Amino acid sequence: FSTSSQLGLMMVTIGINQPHLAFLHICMHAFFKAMLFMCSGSIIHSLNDEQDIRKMGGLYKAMPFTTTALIIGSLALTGMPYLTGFYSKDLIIEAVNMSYTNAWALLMTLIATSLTAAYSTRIIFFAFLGKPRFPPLVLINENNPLLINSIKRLLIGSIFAGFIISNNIPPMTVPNTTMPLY
Amino acid sequence: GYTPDEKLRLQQLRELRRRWLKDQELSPREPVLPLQDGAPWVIYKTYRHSIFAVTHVLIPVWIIHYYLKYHVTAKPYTVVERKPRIFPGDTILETGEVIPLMKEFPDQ
Amino acid sequence: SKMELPDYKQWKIEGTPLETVQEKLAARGLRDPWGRNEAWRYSGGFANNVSFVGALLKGFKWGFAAFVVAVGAEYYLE
Amino acid sequence: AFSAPAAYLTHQQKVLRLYKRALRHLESWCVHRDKYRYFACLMRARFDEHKNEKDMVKATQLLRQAEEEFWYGQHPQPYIFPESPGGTSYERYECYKVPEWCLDDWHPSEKAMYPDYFAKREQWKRLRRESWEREVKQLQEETPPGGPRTEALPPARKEGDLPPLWWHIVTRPRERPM
Amino acid sequence: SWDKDVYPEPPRRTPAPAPQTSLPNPVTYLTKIFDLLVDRPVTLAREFIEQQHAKNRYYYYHREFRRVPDITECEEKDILCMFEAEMQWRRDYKVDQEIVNIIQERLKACQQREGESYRQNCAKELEQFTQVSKAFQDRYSDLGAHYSARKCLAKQKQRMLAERKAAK
Amino acid sequence: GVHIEPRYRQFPQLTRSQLIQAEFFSATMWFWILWRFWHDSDAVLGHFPYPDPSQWTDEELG
Amino acid sequence: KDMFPGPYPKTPEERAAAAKKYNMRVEDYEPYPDDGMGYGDYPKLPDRSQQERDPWYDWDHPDLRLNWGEPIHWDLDMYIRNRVDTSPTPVSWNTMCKHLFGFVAFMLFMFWVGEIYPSYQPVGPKQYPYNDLYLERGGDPTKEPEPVVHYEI
Amino acid sequence: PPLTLEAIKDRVLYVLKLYDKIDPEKLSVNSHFMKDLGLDSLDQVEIIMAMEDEFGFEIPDIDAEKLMCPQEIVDYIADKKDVYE
Amino acid sequence: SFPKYKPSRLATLPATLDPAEYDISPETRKAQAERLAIRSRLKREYLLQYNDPNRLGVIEDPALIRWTYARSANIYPNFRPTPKTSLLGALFGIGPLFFWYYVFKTDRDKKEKLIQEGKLDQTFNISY
Amino acid sequence: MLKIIIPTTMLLPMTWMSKHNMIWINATVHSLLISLISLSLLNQLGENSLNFSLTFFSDSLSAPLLVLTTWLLPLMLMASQSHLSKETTTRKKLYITMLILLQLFLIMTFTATELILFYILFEATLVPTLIIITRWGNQTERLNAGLYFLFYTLAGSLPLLVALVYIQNTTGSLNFLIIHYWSHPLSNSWSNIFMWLACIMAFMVKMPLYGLHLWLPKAHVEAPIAGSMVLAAVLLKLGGYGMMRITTILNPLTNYMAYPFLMLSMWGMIMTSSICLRQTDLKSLIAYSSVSHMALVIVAIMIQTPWSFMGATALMIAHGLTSSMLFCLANTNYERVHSRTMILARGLQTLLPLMATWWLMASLTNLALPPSINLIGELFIITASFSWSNITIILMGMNMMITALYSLYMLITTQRGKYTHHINNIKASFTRENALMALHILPLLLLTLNPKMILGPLY
Amino acid sequence: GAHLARRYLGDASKEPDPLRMPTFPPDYGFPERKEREMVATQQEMNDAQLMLQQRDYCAHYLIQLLKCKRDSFPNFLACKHEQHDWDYCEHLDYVKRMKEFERERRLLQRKKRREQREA
Repeated sequence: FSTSSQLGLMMVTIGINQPHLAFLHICMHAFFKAMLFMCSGSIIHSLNDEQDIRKMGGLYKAMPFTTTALIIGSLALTGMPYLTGFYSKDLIIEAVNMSYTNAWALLMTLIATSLTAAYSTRIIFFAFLGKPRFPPLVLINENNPLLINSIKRLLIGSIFAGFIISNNIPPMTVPNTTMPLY
Repeated sequence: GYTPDEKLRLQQLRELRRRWLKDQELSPREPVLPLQDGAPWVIYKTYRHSIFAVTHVLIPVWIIHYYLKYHVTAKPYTVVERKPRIFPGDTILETGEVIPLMKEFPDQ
Repeated sequence: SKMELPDYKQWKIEGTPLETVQEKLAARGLRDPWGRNEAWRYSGGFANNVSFVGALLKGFKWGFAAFVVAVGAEYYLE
Repeated sequence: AFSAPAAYLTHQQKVLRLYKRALRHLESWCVHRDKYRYFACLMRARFDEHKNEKDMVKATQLLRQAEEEFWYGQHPQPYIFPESPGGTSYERYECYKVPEWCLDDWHPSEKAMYPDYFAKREQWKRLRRESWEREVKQLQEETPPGGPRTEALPPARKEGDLPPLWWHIVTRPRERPM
Repeated sequence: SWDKDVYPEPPRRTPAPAPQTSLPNPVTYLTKIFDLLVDRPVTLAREFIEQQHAKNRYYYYHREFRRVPDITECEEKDILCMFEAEMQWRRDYKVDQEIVNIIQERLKACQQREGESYRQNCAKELEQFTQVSKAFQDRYSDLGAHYSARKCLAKQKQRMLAERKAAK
Repeated sequence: GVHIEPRYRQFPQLTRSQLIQAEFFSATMWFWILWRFWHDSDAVLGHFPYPDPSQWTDEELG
Repeated sequence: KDMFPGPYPKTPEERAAAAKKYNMRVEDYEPYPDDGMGYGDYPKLPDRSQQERDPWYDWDHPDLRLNWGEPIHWDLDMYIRNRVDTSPTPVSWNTMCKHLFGFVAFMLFMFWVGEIYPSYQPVGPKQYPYNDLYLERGGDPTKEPEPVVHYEI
Repeated sequence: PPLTLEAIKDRVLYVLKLYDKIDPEKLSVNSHFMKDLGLDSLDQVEIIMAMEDEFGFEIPDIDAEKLMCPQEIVDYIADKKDVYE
Repeated sequence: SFPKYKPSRLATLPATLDPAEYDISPETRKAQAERLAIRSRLKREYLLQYNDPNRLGVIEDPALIRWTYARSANIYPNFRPTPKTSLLGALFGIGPLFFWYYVFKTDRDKKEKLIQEGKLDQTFNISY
Repeated sequence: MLKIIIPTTMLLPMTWMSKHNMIWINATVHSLLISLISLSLLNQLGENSLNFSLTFFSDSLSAPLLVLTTWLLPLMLMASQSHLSKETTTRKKLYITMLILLQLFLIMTFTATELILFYILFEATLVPTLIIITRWGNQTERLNAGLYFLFYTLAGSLPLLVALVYIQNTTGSLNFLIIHYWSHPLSNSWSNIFMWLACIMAFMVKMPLYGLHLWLPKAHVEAPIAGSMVLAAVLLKLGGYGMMRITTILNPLTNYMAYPFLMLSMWGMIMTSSICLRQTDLKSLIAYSSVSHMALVIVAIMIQTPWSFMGATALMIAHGLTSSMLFCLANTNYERVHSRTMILARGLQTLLPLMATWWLMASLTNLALPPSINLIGELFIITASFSWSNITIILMGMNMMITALYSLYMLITTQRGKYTHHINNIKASFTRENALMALHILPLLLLTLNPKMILGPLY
Repeated sequence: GAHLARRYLGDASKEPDPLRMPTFPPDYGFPERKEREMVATQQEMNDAQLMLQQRDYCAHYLIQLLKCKRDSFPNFLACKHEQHDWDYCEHLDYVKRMKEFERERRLLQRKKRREQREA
């Protein structure tokens, strides 16, 4: 559902007549959303094919690397400054505000960003935080070179790719230089 | 709770099922019918890596460049490249040059 | 390498929220008989977990130290 | 492994099923264990309150009202065990399950690769082929004149007799065949 | 070997390299590596194959069809003259299709080559294709699946009668 | 081959490499955030101004 | 053969024979209404999806949740687990329809309202050089454009 | 996760011993909850739920009601999980 | 008094919320036993053939044969031209054809009118 | 054309005088060689047809169909080997002779230069097909299906014979070249309207048109595998070939008279694709899909535009191959389980893996996954109809969606799910069946690389 | 968003209409206004393949930025000053557009004041 919402945001960017920003958002979403789904796969494998968050808890320390990857991915998805999301989603929102737009569309997009923060908090709180609710036999083992390296590459991409791509790509839209602080 | 017949039947089925499962276990021998490649120590370190590099990238790159030789010359407009951007700078073919007014007020 | 289950006696409701739940139930005259089975979740290394802010601020101490060192490098060098 | 069903569910069995459904849906609503334990003890007290009602009409009305409450209070997305019906992993390995009769069609070269296993399989085939007649006779004898009035099947009465209609249950594909 | 007049290309203006930074340019070294590893072997292979081709050079010729009397000069039910004229008309139909194809290829190459200035700097090619498309549509469009020289003649006659009526 | 033995009701055995790598990457994320914020601040690039003076644009006043 | 479906039963004996043929109780057996639609003798079984049937029971055909010799619903292919599902829902069907359609209608109405009052910034139209890029935007070069002049504020 | 028969028995006895109403000392593989112990029907339901939560597999209600014994639970789990040793 | 569940055709009434599941009579229990008897007999026959070590092939289910026959062959023999059948047949067979004729004919006539009046754009429509 | 015809005729004496062991082998070998000879006809001069003789000519329309028929004969023999094994030598030879006579008649129909000879050969195909269906069918309904097929086709054809004789009397010749070159326009009179109806209706019957398609499901369901293969691949395409040929005579009235058949085909494609969704018999589902695709072809022919004709030719060839392959795939399951009920056999992917891949490829072609020739034909037809009316896209797109749905529903039901427990007769697929499926699939995929071969004369 | 508040909740006539802007002629008020000067030549913009949206009065800074970016590569952090120059020019243009909006607002209020003067 987060992926679907992000696709809707990209379609909004197209509607605002800002296509290249939409492509940039596609590029960054690829990284962080892929990393998030891989982390969910790691949790599922550790907990014997369990995908319900209610039966997952207290995994912050049990799986340090997956927890770090998910924290970084959620921060990027929610637009934490100077991560991959900041270069795409922050510009998308600023352009949406600073343009002729359907009022309800803009209001809905802002509420959608808030709900994105909401569901990232949902996953983190219910799964990694709290006390373990998974079945007794504990098989948590994230110490696989394939898993760690695969998540590592996407973590580095999520952290640094947005800066590199944004700087290198030629400027393709006139920036919204001045705007109200709020 | 179980009827006595149900208990007896289930226990007999348990014995038979466990016997079947143990029978399904493989023996120490799994005869595989028995060297088309005579490379017993193939340098696992690098021979495989260089062979893969050549076969997968080097051969296709050669073939595709040769196909570029074939297709570009054979047919006009097969490959069309966006005209390179020209700023106030020199051009290779004609060695032309220009400057952008520069009357712009410098301070900002 | 056969797995050994821990001693069942070690699990206790004391020192866990299950004890507070039991206190409420006793207040209403009810007793919960499954508290010990659920105790392991609230015991041991699982007992302590970070807050959401704490989870977000993971490595912030070392990251801030690295930021201080790099800023010192940049400012000092020039 | 499923036991044969009965024509009707007794009032006790219906109450037990309601209890299990209510507890599971409460656990779905009460994600954290402590809250679940507290409200589960509450539910057990609720059942105990009318555990001993003498009037069967009153108990039936209570069960009906409790079911209505359950339908209103059911979790929209109740937790389903991963391998249970409706679960994420339900029937995931069905395709990997392969019937035993397929091995008979293996080419002789393929059967050669696993000789001891196929010798044991021949032994099991002999056992089934011998047992079929006695199983049919026993089923005929025990069956009532009108016909079988329940799905339950009798156990082996005498030594040397396998339980009637045992082959498919015993030789059912493994849960995780791979 | 394609004719430049038939397939026009604007003269290439490529800016000269003007580095302003000390850092080595990765593209230059990667391109040199490509030249050495790929381009030189490919060039040698093509040299060998071209030598082999030169060893036995043979020629193929482009057939020339002499013009034959058109349908307008063919009497009614004169199946020989009608057949010759209809075959000529079909050949001309194919040739006009190829002409339209050439102009469209010019159009697409201009769209790609000009870049972000395609709207203004491709106007001449678009005008050429507009003229060619109007001519082709008038001549051959709407004839139908069973297109024939007679039907195209009838369409031309209808157009000419409409033009006379416009003259009034 | 049992690198991490399944523990029945106790915290799973954690190899040191897991913790070290996760800590390093999280600290790298925080360092990058702080470093970029210090070097470049996206807050504003010139306060949104308001042209109050009427003579600046038009002051006919009749 | 008598086992094959036959005409609509009219006499009670025909109804009993049909029930025996379809392996149903006589009371349970109800033919489709005799309206000339071709159903004839076939039983009119309850319109329940195969999903509704108990998963835990050991059905003769597990995937279809069906038993050998059981009367097969006329629309079984429609009611297979892959295809339509009629299982009871947590909320009433009418409430779900009302909520979903109301949400869609309200969303579209609010979009129309937004179109009526479209958000924008307190800025003037963007100004472009050379008569609004008339030549760059494909205008006729020979025909002189109507001059567009932008002055400094 | 071989899940041997002895492991299943040990875990079932673990869950039952952690059950307050059952007194640990008299708990045995053959201790019928209804007769040998004092558990009632709702206690049978609760214990079955505890077992299914411990092993992560759901016991169908028709089968669940008929266990009435720990060894029955162990063997049923073995049958469901195909444990032959 | 929580809001009641309105059953519908695509939302069947839960058995738990079935008003008849709590008013049972002796006859109903007898009927349930008879239904179990039928099922048990059918399952016995099936399992006997299914576990037969000699059987090789499908166990022809008469029910499946009856379903296929009723859904294909028995329809016309048990069809009678009736007011409902005749009217529904007319509507659903010929109705859509005339609707699509109206639509396509009107569109085509408009297009032809525009072409005749020279008021249609086919500047680059050179591939029909 | 005698290079192909004479060897096909010699096939009969070889089959009759061959040893009992060697009938199938000789027939297959020499039929394959004949097919190899037919590939020469694909070389077609763009401007003019290959006028071999007064009697016979070939164009870019007839060539692909001739190649298809010559190819189909060996596949038909391979498929029919299995169920005719018990039959006596004389009956097997008679079956092969019927197939060979059918091939000879179809080739002469496609290459014939005179409409009356085309009519004689096109109607002549009924006799071998009728004999095949009613003598080697396995159901009691084979006779009724044969009666329906024969009488539908004859009731369509005979007014065509009357119209053709009338044309011979008026114009003076029925040779296609002369008719095309002269081809005076028709006038909008009741007599000319009925002449148009007489010319069109026989091919409209041959190409299953909604309301005249009832014979196709019965015949395809009740016929033997070879008969179903010919009916789907070639016999239906005779209607399209004739309609494309015959349309020259009826130039102006076609615009006025097309609307009833155009509407019938356009709505019937949706109706039959929906029918496929709820069919309980695999063969019947395949037949209804054939009906829908032939409705698309009919729309293409009626529109009478070059792109529509190219799409019609491509679709005819692609559908012939795909439908024949689907019928053979269903026949394998029928032989194994001896029933055509879709539900009866399930989860066959686990039991027969490679046949599952054959099914997947056949279904993908059926749903027109690009760059399949099926998609090329359908897309060209769709574009031509869009030019005819932009509103046509709705029905055509809906038909595409329904086709994808029913094709993948067949694939899911037959090849997916848990295996039917009681069925124990499933045995490893023979090399013959896989070879038949591969011979079906590979030419279809290969034809995409060079699609001008199946794009027809207007290309 | 407050200008929208005045435009919609308050009197519409007083507030400028974005599409209609600028209704009042340039000559009104503003006794002398200089033509906006475009440093970049049209041929220069076409040669640089600038996007039509980017072909604005600040195009010269954009051309300089593109050239600096091309020359500096591999280094992609060497054009910060030119980027700031282009951004500042865009900021000035945006401020000018805001001033146009304010001018329209005040002019409309003055027109309403004249209508008030009549009564």
